Amino acid sequence: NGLKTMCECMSSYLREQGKALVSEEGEGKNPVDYIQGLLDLKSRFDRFLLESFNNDRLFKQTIAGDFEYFLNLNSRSPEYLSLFIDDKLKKGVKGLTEQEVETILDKAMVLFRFMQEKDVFERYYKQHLARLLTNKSVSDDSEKNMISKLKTECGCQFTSKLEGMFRDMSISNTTMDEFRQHLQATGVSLGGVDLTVRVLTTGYWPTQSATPKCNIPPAPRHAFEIFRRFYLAKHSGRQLTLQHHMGSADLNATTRKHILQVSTFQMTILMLFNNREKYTFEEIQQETDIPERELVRALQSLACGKPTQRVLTKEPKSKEIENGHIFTVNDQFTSKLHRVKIQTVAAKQGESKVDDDRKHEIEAAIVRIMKSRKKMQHNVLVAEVTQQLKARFLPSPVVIKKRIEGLIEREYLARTPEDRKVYTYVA
Amino acid sequence: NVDLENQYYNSKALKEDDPKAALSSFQKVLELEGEKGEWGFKALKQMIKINFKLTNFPEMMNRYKQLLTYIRSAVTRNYSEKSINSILDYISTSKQMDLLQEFYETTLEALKDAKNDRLWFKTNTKLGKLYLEREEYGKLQKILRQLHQSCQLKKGTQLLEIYALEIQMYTAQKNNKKLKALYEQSLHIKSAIPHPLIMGVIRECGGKMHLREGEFEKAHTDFFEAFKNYDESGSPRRTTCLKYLVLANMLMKSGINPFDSQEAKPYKNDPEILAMTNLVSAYQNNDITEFEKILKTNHSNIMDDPFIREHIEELLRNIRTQVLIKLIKPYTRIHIPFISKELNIDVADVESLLVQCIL
Amino acid sequence: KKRFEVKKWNAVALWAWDIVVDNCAICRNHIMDLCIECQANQECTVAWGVCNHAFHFHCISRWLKTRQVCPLDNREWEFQKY
Amino acid sequence: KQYNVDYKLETYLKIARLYLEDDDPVQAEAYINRASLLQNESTNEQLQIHYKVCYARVLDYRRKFIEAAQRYNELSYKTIVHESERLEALKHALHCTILASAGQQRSRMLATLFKDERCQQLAAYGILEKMYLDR
Ligand SMILES: [Zn+2]
Ligand SMILES: [Zn+2]
Ligand SMILES: [Zn+2]
Repeated sequence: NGLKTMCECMSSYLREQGKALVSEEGEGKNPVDYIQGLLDLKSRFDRFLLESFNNDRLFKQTIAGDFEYFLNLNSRSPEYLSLFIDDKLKKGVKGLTEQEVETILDKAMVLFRFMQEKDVFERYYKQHLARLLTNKSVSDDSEKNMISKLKTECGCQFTSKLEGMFRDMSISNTTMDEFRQHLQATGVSLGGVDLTVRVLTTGYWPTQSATPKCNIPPAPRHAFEIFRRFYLAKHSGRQLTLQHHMGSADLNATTRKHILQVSTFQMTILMLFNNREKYTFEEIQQETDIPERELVRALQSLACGKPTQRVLTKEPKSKEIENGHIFTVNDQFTSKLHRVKIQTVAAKQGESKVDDDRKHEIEAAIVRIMKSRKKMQHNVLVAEVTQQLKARFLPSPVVIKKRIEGLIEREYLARTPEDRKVYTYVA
Repeated sequence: NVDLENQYYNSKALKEDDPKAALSSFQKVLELEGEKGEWGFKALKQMIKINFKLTNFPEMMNRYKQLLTYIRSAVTRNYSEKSINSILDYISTSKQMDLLQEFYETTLEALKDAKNDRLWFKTNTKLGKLYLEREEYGKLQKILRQLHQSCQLKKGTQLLEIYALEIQMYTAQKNNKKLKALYEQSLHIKSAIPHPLIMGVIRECGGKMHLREGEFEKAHTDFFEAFKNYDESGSPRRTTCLKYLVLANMLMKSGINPFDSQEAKPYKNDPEILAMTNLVSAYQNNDITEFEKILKTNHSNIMDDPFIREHIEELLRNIRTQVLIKLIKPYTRIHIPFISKELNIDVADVESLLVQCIL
Repeated sequence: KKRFEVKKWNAVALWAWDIVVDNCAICRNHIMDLCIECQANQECTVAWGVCNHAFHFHCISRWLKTRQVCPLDNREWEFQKY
Repeated sequence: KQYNVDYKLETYLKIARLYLEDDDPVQAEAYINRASLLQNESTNEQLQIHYKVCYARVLDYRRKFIEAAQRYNELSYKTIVHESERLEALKHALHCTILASAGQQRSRMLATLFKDERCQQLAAYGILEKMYLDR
């Protein structure tokens, strides 16, 4: 009878808080602490909704409408949510209890529920899990639980391809166990080197590029050759195009023997350095098929800001090294640690016309959606729209699906889901 | 931590023997260790595995028990699970049954008083698989009952795992009715993240139940899903699933060559699948003589299974009916013996087929 | 005693089918044919699904006229990759 | 490593004609199918003409005659193709149309071949003339 004033005052407070916390301008603060503050304010509002109003339905729906009103202002929020999820799941030492983790995941899931456009959300999942490929450093079963609870309310395709991610990892480790058992049963001398092949799939995992063809040293080349021979057996019908962008390896170097950590390209560079000293940059580039664009990250990572370990340095000490900087091999024992690693390069290498094509795609989709009007029930329209075009991969049925999904906002194509029979027929 | 890694690697660098000198170094590492660091865990793993090569079982059990009490909260659960699996694989390759179950029940109790929902379940299911390997039934009833009580939805994976275990149990002793009940119960679940091997068994059981019951439509879908899941995982249960899929596609009035599907094209020249390849080349593009020759040339493979045998009488019948329908289209009045000649069967059976088709 | 010795290597592979497709299983002709109906009377393209099952457009269209499942896997068919 | 479209196409055509030299239809058909997959991005029209020639040849060699005759008739009208092998293709088309299975397609292609004035100069014209009127 007199609660209208309180409702209006709390709605105005929510409005001012939301316009303060959108902060489309004045950026510069740490994104992770910003997202932590977003979590804190959301949890504070949830606590206020639960403890005082006793989860009343009226207050629940009013706060939901409020959140929908002040939540659409920001755009690059799903990246922030994926970043927060990855950060929380990476370090499970603080809060190993599954209850707090699952309540955080429930908050994230309900927040994602009020939002749409999960395609960018899942491509950001792909980006974070690509750069899972390294050491696990996760909980695994928690990821399984959250993906199952997501699939319960999401459905198929994307959930099925994430299930494919997990199934691929598991079958890869079981195939590795099988290969180790085969090596133990039939002894091979070249199998003395440890092999941790982790084959992937191409239809579900993200693709980077065609990858270079960096040369393999003799012994690893023969080890991968025998692995290829084994894998062509058993189940056939597939090949293995070995990549070089990602990989973790170790090497014994010099004097106490120190164990160094290298990532693919550095291994081949050192192997080339071995057989003969006094090697210059052009000589290395001539017979290693070293990349061009991503070479920049590794070239400025092997020097120019190394830690106190100082494993390798070049005599042409300069910020830029164009063509003829001669490299030299040096002892440089320095640190007494026996597990010096260059993993820190991963902590700094991550930093730093489609117009006509997208115009043509949008125009084609729009003319297809208005022009066709042919008799369809649920799928033959998808057939005829791609029939009309002369060249393929231009249709891309996903755009037709999203167009017909967003086309239900008013009278046209607003037919009954329960019986999807009448669809304006031929009109 | 600086000297920690250096000392651990100095103790590791022996790599030719273990005269308690590396063990004393690991003990010193533990003495200088802080609060449950992964370096200490890997040092304990290394010394335990290197002293497996030097027998001394009682110290194995003692320090394995202390390691299990250590793993309660010291490192991410993936690392501990991987270490447990690796140590179980290492100790299983040398048999050593008695210490094997000693380790098994010590792990059971250690995970009972430690975290239970996510770690004890996986170890218990691994024990269930190992105990199925020994087919020592009766007590497995108690094991499955205690597992069912522990799990009991938002637990789809656990329920699917226990359903697969009990389905294997009930198909071990020909419990078709209970198998159907379990298949229905698993069908009630509509959300899970199965292992690539777990779902295959239940799909095979469901396909077998559908084939035996009489419906020959969902059987192909179930068998195809089972074969698709078996392609990635395992290998022993690959040829039989393909054979059963071929039989299912045989019984459902043909329709699309099963081997033309790209997921099974390479499995054509296998001798165990060449019979099915010839059978599908004969059934498609209707040919009585080729079908009869293929059936007769391979009695050993075909007429020996308890499932193909029961469905060759339903077969060898659709093909003749199709031949009769194709031949009867242009004519309007013919002789029965003329049909008998091409159909390769007596006149009485020709009349029986004709009366059945007319009715 | 080589200067450097490789001890571990975490290789990453990418498995793909040796034959992507060679037949439309409604007309027994390869995907670059006209799907027999267009061969007799003379445009014609291929179609794909989530199950990665390539067929002739006209064949899958005349299949979907009365049916709603993929001919091979016998599950719900929907268009993907034209 | 990928070399170029032209090299792969020419090697495929060479192996296809080598197969046809020793009447191996299945391997030639598989290689012409992969050429079918890879030909939609080709830029050289001479390679396309040779591809059409070998496609018609493999289709004729696969005991399928109506479509082979249609392909030969279509190829016989190429402007860049010289008149001599145009006449050769027309003769092959007539030989393929005559040796086929009776049907509506056979009669249609028969009438189409009869309409062309160049086929009058062809040697085996009396058989065509008798075939047209259904003797
Ligand atoms: Zn087709
Ligand atoms: Zn067509
Ligand atoms: Zn399909």
